[PDB]
Amino acid sequence: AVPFRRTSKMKKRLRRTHFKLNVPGMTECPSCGEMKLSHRVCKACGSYNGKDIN
Amino acid sequence: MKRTFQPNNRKRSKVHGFRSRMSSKNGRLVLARRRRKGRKVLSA
Amino acid sequence: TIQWFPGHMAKARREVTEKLKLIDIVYELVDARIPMSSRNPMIEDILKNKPRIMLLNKADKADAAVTQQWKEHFENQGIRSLSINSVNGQGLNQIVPASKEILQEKFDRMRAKGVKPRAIRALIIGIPNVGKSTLINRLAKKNIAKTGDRPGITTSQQWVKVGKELELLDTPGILWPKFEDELVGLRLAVTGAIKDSIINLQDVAVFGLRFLEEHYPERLKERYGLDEIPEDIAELFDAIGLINYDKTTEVIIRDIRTEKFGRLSFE
Amino acid sequence: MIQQETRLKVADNSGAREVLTIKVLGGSGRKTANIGDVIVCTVKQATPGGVVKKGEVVKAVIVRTKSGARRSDGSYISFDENACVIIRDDKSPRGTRIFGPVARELRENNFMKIVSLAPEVI
Amino acid sequence: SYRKLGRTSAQRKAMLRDLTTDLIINERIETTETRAKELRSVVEKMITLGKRGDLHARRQAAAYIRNEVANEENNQDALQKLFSDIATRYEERQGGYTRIMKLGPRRGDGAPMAIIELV
RNA sequence: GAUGAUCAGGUUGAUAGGUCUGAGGUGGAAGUGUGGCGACACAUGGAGCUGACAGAUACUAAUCGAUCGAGGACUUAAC
RNA sequence: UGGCACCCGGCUCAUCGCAUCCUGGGGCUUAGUCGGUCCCAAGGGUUGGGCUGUUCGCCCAUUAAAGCGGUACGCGAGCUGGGUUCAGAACGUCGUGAGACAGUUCGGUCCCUAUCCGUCGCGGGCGCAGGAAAUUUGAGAGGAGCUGUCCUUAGUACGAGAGGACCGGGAUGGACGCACCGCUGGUGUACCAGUUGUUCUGCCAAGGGCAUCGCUGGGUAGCUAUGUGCGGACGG
RNA sequence: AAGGAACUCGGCAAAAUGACCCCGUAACUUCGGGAGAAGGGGUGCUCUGUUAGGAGAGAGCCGCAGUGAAUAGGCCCAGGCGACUGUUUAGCAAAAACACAGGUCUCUGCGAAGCCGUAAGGCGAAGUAUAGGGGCUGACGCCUGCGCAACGAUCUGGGCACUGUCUCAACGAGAGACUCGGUGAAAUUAUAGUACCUGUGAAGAUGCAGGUUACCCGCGACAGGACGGAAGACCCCGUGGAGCUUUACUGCAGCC
RNA sequence: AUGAGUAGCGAAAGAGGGGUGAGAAUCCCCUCCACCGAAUGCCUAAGGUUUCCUGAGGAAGGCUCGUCCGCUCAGGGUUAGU
RNA sequence: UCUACCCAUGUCCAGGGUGAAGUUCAGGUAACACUGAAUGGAGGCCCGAACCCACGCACGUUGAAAAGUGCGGGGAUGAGGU
Ligand SMILES: Nc1nc2c(ncn2[C@@H]2O[C@H](COP(=O)(O)OP(=O)(O)NP(=O)(O)O)[C@@H](O)[C@H]2O)c(=O)[nH]1
Repeated sequence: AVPFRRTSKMKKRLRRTHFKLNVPGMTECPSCGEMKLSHRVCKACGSYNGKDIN
Repeated sequence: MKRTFQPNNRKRSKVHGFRSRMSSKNGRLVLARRRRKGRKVLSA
Repeated sequence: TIQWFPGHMAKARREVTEKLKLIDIVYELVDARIPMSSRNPMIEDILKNKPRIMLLNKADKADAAVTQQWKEHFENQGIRSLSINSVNGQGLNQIVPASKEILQEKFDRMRAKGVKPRAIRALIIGIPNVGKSTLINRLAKKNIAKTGDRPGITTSQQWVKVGKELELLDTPGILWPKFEDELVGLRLAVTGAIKDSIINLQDVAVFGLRFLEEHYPERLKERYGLDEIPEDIAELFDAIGLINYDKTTEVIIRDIRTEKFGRLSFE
Repeated sequence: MIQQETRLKVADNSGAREVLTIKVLGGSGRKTANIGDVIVCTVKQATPGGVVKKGEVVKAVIVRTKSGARRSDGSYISFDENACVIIRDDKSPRGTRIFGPVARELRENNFMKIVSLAPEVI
Repeated sequence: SYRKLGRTSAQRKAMLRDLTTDLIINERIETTETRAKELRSVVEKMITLGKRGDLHARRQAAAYIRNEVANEENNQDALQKLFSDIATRYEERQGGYTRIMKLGPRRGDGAPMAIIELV
């Protein structure tokens, strides 16, 4: 099956309503790290709220 | 499946070569036409 | 029991009725071994106000005396009858004169009416697995019809122009829709004319054995390398050999139709 | 579970040794039968001489089946072959003897004569 | 139910046998999170086998441990290390011996990685 | 349960894994003795092994924190 | 150089009409047993095969019954040349030559990622005069609706007799539907055993890899029917 | 599980036989075959045992199962057609169509007859009527039509084995589908803010009239409509072509 | 431009540890595992004409990534009386 | 340089079956043709790999491919393939 007619700009913009991303989980810097992710390591030194690992 | 072009250097020179063209009159006419147009390569 | 009646048989009746006018003379083929049971009342009811001759094909396989007696019975009944062997022309020469004598009345009426005499139009009709195509091929000497050793070979009626003298119409065999007397059905099945994959072969073999014991005890005695006449069938079956318990029934019916025995008739 | 085109074997001295079912009686669209039911069958193997003949259409009662019957108390029964007894419309044995074991369910279906003639009833 | 890991049974068993003997030598490895969660069930069973210690148990673990050098100087393979100086470490601790430690995804395909180590 | 969704839980706790007892399944483990020339049989022993099923037990993971979310409009009748 | 009328079968899914096949209620014409005929009624139901081109078609065996029709053959971007329907071949009939008829037969290629409206499921917003957590009424809509035997009534109503109702009770089936794995079975590729060939752990004994899970005998949880439980009863 | 062709135009497809030895083999026949016809029996390991010279016989021991896995023929009846082995529409038709061995008719005395070329020059052939061109048939046994022995991916019919073809479906494995990270096209397309029912209309309405329903936006599925999309899947007509046949004409070929 | 962030990414077993690097599932090294083996082995035709070796590179080409390449720059390489 | 036919020169075909002519001994004879035994190895012979075809079904049909793949099938010392 091929499209019967082209789709206007309005319909396309209305279809793309739910096509977006999500703001991630933001937590505290572990062991003065840099703003690590929830239930994960610090970007600086792999720290768990100050519990460094790896 | 075998495609129609199976390259071979000897047959190419024997059929479309310079001396084959120069052997007969029509080949000389072909060479004259290609010279008149100015093609960089002529014969084969 | 025996019910075989496909659709081409039904269409044959309608075609014959729709092309009845052109017919001049009718040949009704009847097997010699069973002259009375081989007649078809269903097709005879349609066929009236038309002269006809009874033909007895496969006359080499039947006893001469009983066939001649049946010929007399047909003759004094009020109908002309003849005995013919299709595979080798025995009585084929004496049918054109008979047709001429029968149709001479209309022929002379037309001649005095002021037209040239024309070809005789004949229609051949009968039950399947009788020589309704071999006879045509012999008569035309051309081998133009298809023949086989099983019923139901041809499927459509066809015109055959034999010279400037005959126009023959062929026809697939026709059977009545429902049998009434089981003995007639048994005899027909024995002689062929039925597909043989619709019927019970054991009953056919039993009928053959009991008829043989009643009529030709000596031929049953000679049989094929065994000499006994007990009460049951299992005595003869296990002559030459797990062996086939009762598939030998086919053997019993295999040879008889090929006349391994001598000539016989069931009447 | 007997159905159309299922070959049973007779267990009586009538002359028929194997039958083939044609239809299962007792319903608009019934397609299966079990122990104690009645079926219509055609005889496929018989002696040339005898009471019954090949090709005859009769009716019979099932007495044995590979899958048996679930009894009330949770007990199950099962045999090793499917067998039937040819009967008349009045529910009497056409033959004279019954061979082999016979299921007890027949007794509750008022098949008293067959049960009586049976050698051993389980 | 067990995870399938998107492979045939034979290859799944091969991966499990490879990883469970790579962990015993190294004592901490880095894999994907869904592949390290399916691994914690086998290492602890092997550790219990090592803690049993009798000959019948040792020949049971010999069918699930590959032949690798492990320590170099004293020439002890994976099985000898498992039965020698690991069953002695976990002598009074009954239960879990492993720790799963999540971290971020990786550049190539965004799969979430994790580190699994002995306790 | 396609993904969202729904439901059971988040250290005053039995949500999942492991461990210890079971239930089912299979059918007499390795080792060592004895008998036989040998293939093999017997004892130690309803033995050994056991994915998804039960009951106990915080041994390992369910830390942090972040975001959202009211102060009750107007008129007329009975206070 | 006549006469005078007319202008594709099968599969999977269904839905509607009544001009009613069965079941319900009636007059009747018909002892009862029955049967025939004519009204009112569309809720549900309305079969498996053999020969066969299913035809101007035969038969077998059941059932309370095996109704007639409309929807672009109802239905090919859902499936089947299986008829129709092509280029290769035999026989045929007509023809003065270029050809005419199909009269019989054998073989013989179409595809499509769903844009919009439609149907079947599942979510995200906001609204509902304060924010929330539960429990709910019911304007409306959909589902279900079928029948057979046997015992009593008592052979009593009847019928000289032979023969025989019957809808009030009571049991028990057929088909269909909804659930579930305690029983009987099925599968059950990270469960348990037997065994062939070859290769590997230095060798014996113990084991691993590959050969459709190498092949065989069993099989827990889960999912299941052919297994089990229940339903359509009335009543206003 | 139970049944075993009940499906269907049709056993299409799938299932079933298969290896090594030892017994046993029909009708028919062109006497060569048919024929691996059809049907039965045995295979593991140990000892006896340089086993006689690698047995064979004997004794024993295990499992449900002994060519223990992979690879190895399904079989039997009856009719047409063609004798057989072979060749054909590359890319719809592998056949009963073509060829074939044999038979028969006709021309040719050698610069042969036939062909290719305007001619020179060649093939036939360096060959000579037991040898060469051109037609028609198509083995060989019985007649001036009748025989199927052997062969066949041939066309019709039947019977065994065996089974998910089905009564009636149920689980399990793998690659897609689905979610996430990377990269990222196509046919189609007048603008569209694109319901339903009875009517009307070039005659088959999301767009017209009357009425009934319907909060805004998405994801996974189905295929009734948009006379759905792409190469018309065919009835006329071209005082449109090409091809073909002459008691239609007129030219040039050859021969007399 | 729409279809749309949709179909596809062209048969197949990899796992872990080190190293380089601004950046590593894809590059290099090590250890296990796995497939072909009458070839998925080696040697030399037709054919191609710099694709061969070493050092640098991250525009474009590799159906993703790339510190890598049959890609881009520089250099170098083919010895016959048999 | 693809395909049709022809001309001159090379090259390829794992294994296993059946057993013609001829020859020798010899019942038979006076010796045959015919018995058997031994030897012998013919065939547009048989089963079947490499090789060459293309009969059935399924998939693919904006394909891996402008004629392919998978499982079965025919010929396979010759009127052969290259
Ligand atoms: N012995 C013998 N056989 C004969 C005779 N006539 C015919 N046959 C046999 O019959 C067979 C052919 O019969 P046929 O005429 O075709 O029968 P049919 O009536 O035409 N059958 P259908 O009409 O269906 O084609 C052959 O086997 C032929 O040998 C006869 O006179 N004698």
